[PDB]
Amino acid sequence: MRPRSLEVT
Amino acid sequence: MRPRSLEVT
Amino acid sequence: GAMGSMERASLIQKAKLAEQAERYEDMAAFMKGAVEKGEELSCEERNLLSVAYKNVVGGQRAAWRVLSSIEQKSNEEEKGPEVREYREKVETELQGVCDTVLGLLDSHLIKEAGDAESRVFYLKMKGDYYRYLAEVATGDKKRIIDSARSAYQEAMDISKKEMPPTNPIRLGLALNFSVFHYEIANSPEEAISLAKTTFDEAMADLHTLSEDSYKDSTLIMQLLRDNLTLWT
Amino acid sequence: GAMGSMERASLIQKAKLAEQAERYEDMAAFMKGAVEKGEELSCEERNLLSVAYKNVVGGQRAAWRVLSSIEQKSNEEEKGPEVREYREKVETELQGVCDTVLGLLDSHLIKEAGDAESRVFYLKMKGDYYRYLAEVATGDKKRIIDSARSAYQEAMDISKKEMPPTNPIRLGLALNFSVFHYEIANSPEEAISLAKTTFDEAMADLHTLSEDSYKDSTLIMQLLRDNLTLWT
Ligand SMILES: CC(=O)Nc1cccc(CN)c1
Ligand SMILES: CC(=O)Nc1cccc(CN)c1
Ligand SMILES: [Ca+2]
Ligand SMILES: [Ca+2]
Ligand SMILES: [Mg+2]
Ligand SMILES: [Mg+2]
Repeated sequence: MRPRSLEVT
Repeated sequence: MRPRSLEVT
Repeated sequence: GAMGSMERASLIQKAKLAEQAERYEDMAAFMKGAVEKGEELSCEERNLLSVAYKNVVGGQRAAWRVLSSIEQKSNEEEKGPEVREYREKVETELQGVCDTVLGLLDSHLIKEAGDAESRVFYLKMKGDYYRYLAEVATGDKKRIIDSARSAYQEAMDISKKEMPPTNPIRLGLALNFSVFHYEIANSPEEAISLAKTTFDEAMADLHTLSEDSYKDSTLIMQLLRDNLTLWT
Repeated sequence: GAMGSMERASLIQKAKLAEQAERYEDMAAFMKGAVEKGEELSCEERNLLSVAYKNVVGGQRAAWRVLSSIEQKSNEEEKGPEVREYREKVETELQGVCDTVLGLLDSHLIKEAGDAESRVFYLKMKGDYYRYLAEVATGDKKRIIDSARSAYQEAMDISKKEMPPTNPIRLGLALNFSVFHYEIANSPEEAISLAKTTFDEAMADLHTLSEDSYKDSTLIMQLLRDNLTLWT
């Protein structure tokens, strides 16, 4: 439903 | 390795 | 307290919202404010208090163990005081949360708990938070361990007199006292004996339970069985 | 600042320990103290700053969305002001974390960032934290959205001039600007066009990369593809 923003590691 | 204590919900 | 101005019922409502939001520090602060109103806690309110603080100290304990592991590995290339300092910071905050919970129990939840279901729950909590103190103690270590043992023992004595062997509070108490004996008191055989006796006495009383009570009791019995599998 | 007395190198060391311990509030406080020493940040230090604050605001945003959902459901039995009050509390703390990050960028990280890899990273962060403000804004909503757009646009203009189409910073910028257009600016077609152009231009430059660079770029391209699958 919500889109993916940058996923920070 | 570590044992299970009561798991609280 | 910063919660002095908030209604008791509004603090309980907000504790439930904080649990939905996974905001456990807020949930603990709300439930501390509710306890400080001075009224006894209902069953559901005792469960909110315990969920809030178990989640807060659970994060602290997990962090402490990662930092203690790094520190132990450092002390087997010199990197300065920073690992020790930061493990000490997290330790001091964990100790502070444990002292806060102990202080709520001592002022005045335990003394105003006359029913077995409240009194045993609070005395178990007293044992649990002394146990968490004992996990990080190196200096009064013996007196912290004895304080945990004494609270668990008084809870056990009331639970065996007043509750059936399947009662979930009595089961979770025995589970956590067995972990105390194994991990803190260096008594693995006491741990294994208490877990086995608790499991067996509960199994023989399951026939008395409704389907919903059966589910509550068997969930905790499975944790006893998982530890006995780990320990034997 | 409470970190004024700590060495820069000790704050960076403790930020890395806090990340291992999943202590993100501590990690953010350490990295704020490091930025306030006044020296520019290296690449790895910029990544520590971004991991710390993304995890802190990520928890706040998740909590805000649970509370906003409950509040919206309440306003469709009257339960009093408590849901609104507690959503407002979490909102104010989220706004405060966003203002803190924006203030670090404005005093003085952006103005002392001359290299494309630092300048684009900070301007993307400026857009991201205005975007998080815009998610909760109802009152200056238009000016917050324009501030996000303006920062993302300046980052995009530098990235297209100075970086290859596979550069992970340029890719993550375009990914987050496309989410801005879809979720905040009500521009789904701009979102889809920017994600498709970014993906296609990156795919045509993969041949230039090492195996490790290829892995970094393709990871982010997969997020562009996942959003285009969701959106089309
Ligand atoms: C929230 C919570 O503490 N629940 C719980 C459930 C079952 C047993 C016990 C302790 N005997 C506790
Ligand atoms: C920690 C962090 O922010 N990493 C990252 C990686 C790839 C891209 C971007 C933003 N363009 C950021
Ligand atoms: Ca009142
Ligand atoms: Ca210095
Ligand atoms: Mg033996
Ligand atoms: Mg169209």
